[PDB]
Amino acid sequence: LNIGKKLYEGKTKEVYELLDSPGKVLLQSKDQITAGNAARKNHLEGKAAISNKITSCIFQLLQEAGIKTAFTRKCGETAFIAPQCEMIPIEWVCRRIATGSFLKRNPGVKEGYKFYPPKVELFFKDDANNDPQWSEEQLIAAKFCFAGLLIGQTEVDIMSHATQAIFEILEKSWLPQNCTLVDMKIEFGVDVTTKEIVLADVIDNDSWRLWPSGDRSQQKDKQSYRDLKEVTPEGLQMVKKNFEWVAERVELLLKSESQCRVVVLMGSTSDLGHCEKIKKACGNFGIPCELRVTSAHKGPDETLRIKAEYEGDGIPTVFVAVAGRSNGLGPVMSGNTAYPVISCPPLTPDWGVQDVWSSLRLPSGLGCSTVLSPEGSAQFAAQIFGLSNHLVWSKLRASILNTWISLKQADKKIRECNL
Amino acid sequence: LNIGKKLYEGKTKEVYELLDSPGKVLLQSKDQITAGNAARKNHLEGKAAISNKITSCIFQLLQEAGIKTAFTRKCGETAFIAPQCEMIPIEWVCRRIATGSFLKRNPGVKEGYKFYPPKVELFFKDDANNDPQWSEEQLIAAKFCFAGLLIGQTEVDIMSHATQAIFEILEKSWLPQNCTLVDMKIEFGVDVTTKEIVLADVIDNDSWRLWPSGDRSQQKDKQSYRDLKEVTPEGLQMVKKNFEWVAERVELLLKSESQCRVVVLMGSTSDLGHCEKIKKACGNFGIPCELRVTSAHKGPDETLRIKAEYEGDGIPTVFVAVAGRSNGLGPVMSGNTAYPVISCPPLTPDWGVQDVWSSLRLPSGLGCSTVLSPEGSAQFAAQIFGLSNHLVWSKLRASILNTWISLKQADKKIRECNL
Ligand SMILES: Nc1c(C(=O)N[C@@H](CC(=O)O)C(=O)O)ncn1[C@@H]1O[C@H](COP(=O)(O)O)[C@@H](O)[C@H]1O
Ligand SMILES: Nc1c(C(=O)N[C@@H](CC(=O)O)C(=O)O)ncn1[C@@H]1O[C@H](COP(=O)(O)O)[C@@H](O)[C@H]1O
Ligand SMILES: Nc1c(C(=O)O)ncn1[C@@H]1O[C@H](COP(=O)(O)O)[C@@H](O)[C@H]1O
Ligand SMILES: Nc1c(C(=O)O)ncn1[C@@H]1O[C@H](COP(=O)(O)O)[C@@H](O)[C@H]1O
Repeated sequence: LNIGKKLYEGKTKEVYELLDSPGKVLLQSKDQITAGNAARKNHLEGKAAISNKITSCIFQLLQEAGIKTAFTRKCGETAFIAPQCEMIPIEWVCRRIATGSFLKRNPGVKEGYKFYPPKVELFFKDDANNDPQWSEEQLIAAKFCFAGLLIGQTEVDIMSHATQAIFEILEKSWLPQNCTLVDMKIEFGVDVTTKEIVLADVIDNDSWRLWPSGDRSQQKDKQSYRDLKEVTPEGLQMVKKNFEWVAERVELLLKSESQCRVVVLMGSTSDLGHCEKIKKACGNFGIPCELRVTSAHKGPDETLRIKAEYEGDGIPTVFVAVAGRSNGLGPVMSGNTAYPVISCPPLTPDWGVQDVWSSLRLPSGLGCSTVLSPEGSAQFAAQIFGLSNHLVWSKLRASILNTWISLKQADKKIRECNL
Repeated sequence: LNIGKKLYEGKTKEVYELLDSPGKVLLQSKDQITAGNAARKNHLEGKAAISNKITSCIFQLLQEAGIKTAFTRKCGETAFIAPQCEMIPIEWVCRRIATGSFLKRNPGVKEGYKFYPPKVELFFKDDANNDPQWSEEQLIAAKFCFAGLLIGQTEVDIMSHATQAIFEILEKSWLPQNCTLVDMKIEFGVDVTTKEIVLADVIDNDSWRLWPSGDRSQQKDKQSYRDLKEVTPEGLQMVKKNFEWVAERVELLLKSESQCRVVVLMGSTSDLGHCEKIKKACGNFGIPCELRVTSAHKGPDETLRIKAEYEGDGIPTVFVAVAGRSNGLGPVMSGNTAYPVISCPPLTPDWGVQDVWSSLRLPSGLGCSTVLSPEGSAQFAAQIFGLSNHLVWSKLRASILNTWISLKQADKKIRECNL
């Protein structure tokens, strides 16, 4: 592990070059806590390890969801390796609940006002003037350029949208711990190699407000330190316990709270290719997916026996019925299970206009849905599992963001042919 | 004209009761100009008449577009009659071009930054503290109640949307005079009788920034007075000329700059009812609409002769072809005029699925469009005329607003069944 020159030095972390690794850096956390732009600063033993653990869990969580993030791997108790970025000097805040500086800048608004959707604000990084709020108009007018990327309307719109998606994913991920994510701050950078804007710096207990059971008086974040009238060593021990409480629970955000399974039932092996597309698409959402062959018309006894094997082992299941021509498979399955059934018929333009009505017009007492896209049927099945599984939900949420970013990037490209 | 007690008294106008007229008031303008919350104040002869003329033209313009507005009629040189309202103490600003206080509150943004869509801001009315900017969150938290209407999320969303629509309509209306509407301020009230939020107070030369040829140095609005280092009587005469310049041109916003006509051609008198719906709908947009009877199949010589009568008199024309069954009327018309042709076939569920393809799949060199809704065909024809006629455009723009407000009101009603 061949460390090079000190590239940047902050109040709680240092970034070093790696002579062994082109375009990667090491972020070393420090045993230091700070607040405000006066002399609130303190040595706190174990803080480097707590900070590094939290940002390492959180970045792994966001990266595995599909959020583009400056994170390679954890690297000992107190550092992590990241792709080298040029930092954008903006603090991006997202709020679910109005507290803190939102109340100061908006007198009359009360503690607890809820933002639907979550509110995004920008602060320019400058300690000298205590990080003043900026409009999007101010950020665009600054004509910032980092690793050769000019930060214009498109880039500002992307960091704004991503800030909201990242908040939403962290908010959903803390929920199973009975913790309310109130707000957070993040920073983005331009990856010097890819030129992509990515989540960067760190996310740790300085980055957010976390209320157990949504109770402010139980705050576990750095606000406990900000709020001390006087820093005593008894005060610093409470703040340390709060950091430890977060650190003891953060790894559980990477844990699945619910098992998920899709079972694709096909009436014929000639539909196998259509079924492989559903299975592959389920893999993108981290949902195990099984293929089976059964015909409602030639083997209805066996259809019900197979159904029962999946009903009976306790694993929450979505069935996808793939039957061409007169689809009896979705209907018979739909009528005989309390679990959801999705018909995804392998329609073609020859007879598809005729065949689809066998999936759509069903007798009463049948919940059976229809999704024509095979990738769509997996996505629908993911949306069902996302109601009870934060990891699936997070991949769906990040996927909304990434698709939207792709449109922005494609419109930016085509906009050039208009000059 | 039986005047009653003085109800409110401001710096430039007074509101009186009308003993003869329940729920109506008289707004009397004054020969007074003011700026800021120090001693910039001056008698200016003819200002009452200039102010009253401008707000009377502008309110007539907005009201005839379909913007809900506290305006009954002009009432002498220096007053106008209005429905009685309880004023909402918010200054609603809309901007196309960043200047003025937008530059002070956003250092770094340059004179001339364009807002797409136009930017809406709120300022709380309070002279003591110089009208501080409010967030929507602050306005909602104030829980203001006027004529019994609680001002919540829905009401704030309506005033915000209406502010933008009113700006857009004034902006479009000034364009034919080569004047750039840069920004404006308006106020809304709750009509004490209807309980509807309506545009109120006044719109005059104090209300906006108007740049001839988009040149700031040619400003014709009250900014000319705000900007004087020292008020001299030579300075006040320039400001008076600027007010007179606006007053001499404002009546021209009520003038049509282009003639518009729809001609509905029907193959049979059995389709007349369908044609009456198009004609009535054209009336809603102030577009004259003629009905004619001609068959492409039984009288194609006559179809072309009628076409030529409308092509030949100089009046810009949209043709609507109404032919049931195999529509030959739209095609033959489309092929023989440079003017737009819209097929609006009187489809019914009996044979409509079969009949529509005769309007849709045309030989090359035919521009002919299809609009199934008869009210839709008039609206499409209005959208075409709105490219060259600000009065039509303004009715279409106000109609977007009003329809959106109707949805907000219907969602507010149905939301009650969920409690
Ligand atoms: N990370 C930071 C910072 C921050 O960088 N603070 C330093 C001060 C400084 O470095 O200048 C400190 O006092 O901790 N301030 C707020 N937040 C977070 O951002 C969201 C907004 O908080 P608000 O704007 O309401 O203070 C909440 O989640 C804070 O934890
Ligand atoms: N009507 C007013 C007022 C206004 O009420 N002003 C008074 C002062 C006062 O009464 O407190 C005056 O100085 O004229 N200030 C701005 N505007 C208009 O609102 C938009 C925003 O202007 P900005 O906020 O940039 O000054 C532009 O069109 C101004 O003409
Ligand atoms: N096509 C089927 C099947 C089946 O295929 O099992 N069972 C009932 N149906 C038909 O659906 C309509 C609605 O019937 P219900 O909603 O009362 O079951 C009827 O015409 C029935 O014969
Ligand atoms: N249906 C009509 C008429 C007409 O009705 O006058 N004129 C040409 N067509 C047909 O449209 C197709 C496209 O032809 P063009 O686009 O080259 O006119 C052809 O098959 C033609 O016979």
